[PDB]
Amino acid sequence: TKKHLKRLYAPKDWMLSKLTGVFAPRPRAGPHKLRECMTLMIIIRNRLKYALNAAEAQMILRQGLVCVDGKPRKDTKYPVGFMDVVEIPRTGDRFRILYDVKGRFALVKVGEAEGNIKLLKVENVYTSTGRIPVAMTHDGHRIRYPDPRTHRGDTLVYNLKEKKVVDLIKSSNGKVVMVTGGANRGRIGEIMSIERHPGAFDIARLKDAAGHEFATRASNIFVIGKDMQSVPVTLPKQQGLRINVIQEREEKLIAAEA
Amino acid sequence: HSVDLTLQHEKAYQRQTAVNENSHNPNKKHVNMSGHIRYSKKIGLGFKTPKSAINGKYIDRKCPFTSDVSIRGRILRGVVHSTKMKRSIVIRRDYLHFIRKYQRYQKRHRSLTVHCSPCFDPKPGDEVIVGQCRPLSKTIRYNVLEVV
Amino acid sequence: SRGDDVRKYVIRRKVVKEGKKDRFKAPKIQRLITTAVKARRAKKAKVAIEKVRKSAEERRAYLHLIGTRRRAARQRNSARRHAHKVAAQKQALALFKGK
Amino acid sequence: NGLYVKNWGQGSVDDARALFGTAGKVVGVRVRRRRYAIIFFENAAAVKKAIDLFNGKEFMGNVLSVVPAKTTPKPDPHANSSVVFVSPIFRASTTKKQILELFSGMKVLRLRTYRNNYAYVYLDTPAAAQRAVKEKNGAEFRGKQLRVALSTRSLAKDRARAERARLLMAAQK
Amino acid sequence: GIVRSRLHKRKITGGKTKIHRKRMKAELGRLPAHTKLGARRVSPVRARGGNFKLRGLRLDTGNFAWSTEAIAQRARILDVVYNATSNELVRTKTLVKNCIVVVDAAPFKLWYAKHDELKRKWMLRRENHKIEKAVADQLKEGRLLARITSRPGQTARADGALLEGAELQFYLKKL
RNA sequence: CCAGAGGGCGCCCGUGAUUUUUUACUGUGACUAAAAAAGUGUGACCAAAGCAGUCAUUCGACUUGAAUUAGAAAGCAUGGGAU
RNA sequence: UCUGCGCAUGGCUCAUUACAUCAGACGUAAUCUGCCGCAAAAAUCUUGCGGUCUCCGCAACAUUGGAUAACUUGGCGAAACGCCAAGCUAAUACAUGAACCAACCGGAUGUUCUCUGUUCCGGCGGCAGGGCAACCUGCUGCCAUGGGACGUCCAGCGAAUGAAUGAAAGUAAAACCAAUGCCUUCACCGGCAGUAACACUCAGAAGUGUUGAUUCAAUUCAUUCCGUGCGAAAGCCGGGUUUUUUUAUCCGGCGUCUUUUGACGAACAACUGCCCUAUCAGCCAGCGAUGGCCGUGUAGUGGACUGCCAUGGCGUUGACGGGAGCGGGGGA
Repeated sequence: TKKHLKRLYAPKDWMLSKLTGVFAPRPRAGPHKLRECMTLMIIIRNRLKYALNAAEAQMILRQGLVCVDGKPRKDTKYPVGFMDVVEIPRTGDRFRILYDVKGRFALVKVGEAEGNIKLLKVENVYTSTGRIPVAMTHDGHRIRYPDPRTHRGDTLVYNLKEKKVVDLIKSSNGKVVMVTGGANRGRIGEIMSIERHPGAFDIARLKDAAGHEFATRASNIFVIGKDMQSVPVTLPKQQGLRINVIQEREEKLIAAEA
Repeated sequence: HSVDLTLQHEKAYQRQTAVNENSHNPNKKHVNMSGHIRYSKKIGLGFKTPKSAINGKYIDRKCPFTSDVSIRGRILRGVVHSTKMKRSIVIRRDYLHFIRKYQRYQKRHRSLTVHCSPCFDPKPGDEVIVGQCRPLSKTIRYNVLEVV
Repeated sequence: SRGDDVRKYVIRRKVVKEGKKDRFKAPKIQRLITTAVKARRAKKAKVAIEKVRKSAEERRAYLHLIGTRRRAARQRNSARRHAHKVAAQKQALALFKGK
Repeated sequence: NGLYVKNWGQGSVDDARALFGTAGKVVGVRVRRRRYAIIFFENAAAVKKAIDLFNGKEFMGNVLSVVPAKTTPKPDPHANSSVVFVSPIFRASTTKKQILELFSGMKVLRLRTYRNNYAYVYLDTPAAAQRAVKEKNGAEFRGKQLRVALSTRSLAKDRARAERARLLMAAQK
Repeated sequence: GIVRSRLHKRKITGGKTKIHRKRMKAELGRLPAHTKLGARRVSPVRARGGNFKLRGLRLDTGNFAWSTEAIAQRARILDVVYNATSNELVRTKTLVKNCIVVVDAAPFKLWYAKHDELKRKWMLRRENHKIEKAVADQLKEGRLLARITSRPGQTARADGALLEGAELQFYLKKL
């Protein structure tokens, strides 16, 4: 049992300093893990800057003014992972968090339609009392599951005010993917060949726009859509392309003139 | 039926947990070419069962081929050193080591005490391939899959 | 007995403070069922049953779906079968009684 | 297949809805000679959805009808002979011809199956009167409370069916 | 302080390990339950999940099952006869899993009657069936040999099975 | 809703080696917390430091920035055929 | 002051400690897991009125029950984060307990009656004569494919034990009787064109779980569960109404019992690696040392432990013993 987290045992992706206290908030058990997530008070304070310090944060949160997934959240700390939607009425802002190139969390801004749309992977599929089929994901169960039954590793489309499930998408060649984990995340690609190694980690081989193809595992893959015109959701300014270190550097120089 | 005297030697009666031997008018088929009823189990990881195990006579609750022992993790090789004991064989391994300062190699052995189903009977100096398991004895943590 | 209200019939007590006028202390009543209480309680078990029935509704729709798929399957693999068989047959025997 | 609205429209509202539904977001309404339209969205899921949904349809006073693609088929259940069938009536043990008796002749019929408790009988066109008694009930007759009803299927076709069956058989053997 | 570890034991090399730690509640034994014949007594304890278990003491009553008839019915354990762990356990009339004991027989005898309209069923069920002669002699006489297949120190009940040809002959020949 | 007939591909299983073959080695990828180390950017008045901050005469713009690398032995995938 | 939650975290220190710890890489199908996330839940003869025979008739939104602190009264003790008798009263404490409303699906059955046996050769018998009830004889009823109605007992979640399920994937055309379906006929006449399943009510209301692998998930049947499991807290607060403040009027926010599985954790196992010493060469079984069999114990795996049986295990590629020492990221 551990109730304390510290600044040097916390991820780099939150971008907290070495200095300025020796403690960081430990998010609770929730829809997502401790080693990837962004906790509430970290978002509000250190990003959107509607809080300057700890007291400020809870003086927002505890009044029910912040809502991930349509449910108001009183708690100071509570994790928010990949592919969630944060809606704070008072401003008129809406976020859909995501990863972006350089492996680091990013924030999109979305309108009406996509403030009710989400996506969910499938981790496992199992059977419960009365022969009722069940799925399990990151965030939550939810029950049965047609849209038409099928299989693990596939990706659904979930609506949050009520279920209207548009279809789903599967893991098959020529489709499109965004990545998590593995120091390869914040990219986007196609799906070429998937190697299967029994009893052992399963290795995928991918591609992306204008070549520079690559590879990862298969539990770091999260499907997005059939094609890159077929996407249900919006994406950052970068389209999941890494470009070379030298290219980047050079460009930053040339444009700095102002 | 009447009872063996070469599969029985113990104070208690030797039987398989899995399946109903009391059987009777047999409801089938579950059974092995064709013969009295028997339990046999197809483990994966790209290994294929012995012919022998399926059609066997023997009663073992530690082999993965007729019991609920599961083979899961690490997968190893080695050769045989000594056939002693009852169902418990002894593996030797050999492999090298590298010291950065000298930039030269060195030889070392380990050894392991593994389980051998009565289905196999491998001789000293034969190769073998084995599998990871839950503790079946104080030392014993592996079980044979496949002989060479 | 019953129908007779005990809000009326509470004990009162009284306390002095010199030149600050008195106050009558008397107790709140607990384990008390009003109008509000009864309504609230009853309401719960209406919620309860409803939820159950929703489950059953879902289940029906699921089952129905599966069976419709299986139905389509049957039909499709009839068409295929029937066509193959009786077209090849048509050729065969018709031409041996036209011979 | 593209589905078929019927029992609307005439019509100014006809024309209006016709060019409103074209050409997206889905759908478009291809207006037709009389009171009906073709409604084009087609796909195997499309034919199922299109039934129970009623956007892209208007009425001017009319009651809507959603009909399969061709204008053919509904007249066959409606009319032209009857022919009638009766359900409570055992295979198992209670005999057939109680059936025939009940309707006072005009023959041909069978019981079906080992499943369950209908029989089927042709009393031709005049069965319109017979069923209008027994549908409005109709009780026991070594059976149970019942219902009778119709649609045409065969006759006429059953006789020509078994004819063309026997023909095939003789050739075959 | 009863412990379950390899710490107090020797190495495979005949050496001896040195500790640097006390002992935990993670490792934990508790003293054996010895479950005899007599009126039901129970001695509930609590485990490491907050889940009780029921240490049984003295059980005279049972539940026993045919294989092949696919039933189970009650009975009363009468005497203990054979145990293969020790002869100690026999003499004390204690009960452990895979112990061989004696039962009332009555409910089985009863039920096998039934193996109006009923009169047809008693033909159809009795057809395609025989009962062992081994089993027969026993069942008649009013006592049977049965085997407890439950662990009756951690559930506080005894349940069992019943012995047909193979198993049965292996036991009888001891006696 | 161009049929019959062989072809060809994608999944799944079963049967077949007169004995099927493998590692060290090396190429390219997988996997692997910070602090520290290496390193890109930035006039904290230089500096040791720190991840900041710079413009705009306005109720904000940078769709701000916080790159990148290394990490014995062992483990994992896939190429090479000399020693 | 009662109640609920937390104090097992954080802080501080390196004494013990070399198949020990620890780092890299793996495993738990061998396991437990409060708070938190998401999701479920159709069991139970209760209450009021009237009479009384114990048991009934008549109604329906459950007017539940018994205690104990603070406080007061007497106090005791040298002291004591020591204590006693009596009198008072609470609950989201503790203890009870909810019909109809409220469904789907299956079992076992009645000497229930009515479609019926179209149905005899055998069976079950029921009676008398000889009756020793062995049987022979004569007499007699019912049954020998079945289905409809009516009645009775059982059925939930979770847990134990025993059966069954938990797909298959290695030859090709006819006749035989027992059925039985469909054609077909006045016909229960004699042949195979059509043909998911199947006795109505439901003409598709699961013929189809995941994994490299399961004695797993889940399903069906038979027996069981007694405190050591299962309430709608018999709970709390708002807001709009209503007109009497003061409605069974509607709406919302909290809180809690039980079940299921994620990650916050815990426990267990070990593929590879690490100072000095041979003036440390044999070390391990009476008192478990290596393995085997049935058990016991534990959350679970195991010589973890009992009983019984074998004679193994390790080592000059440094065992065993001793000396120095918390391990790693890292610093000079």
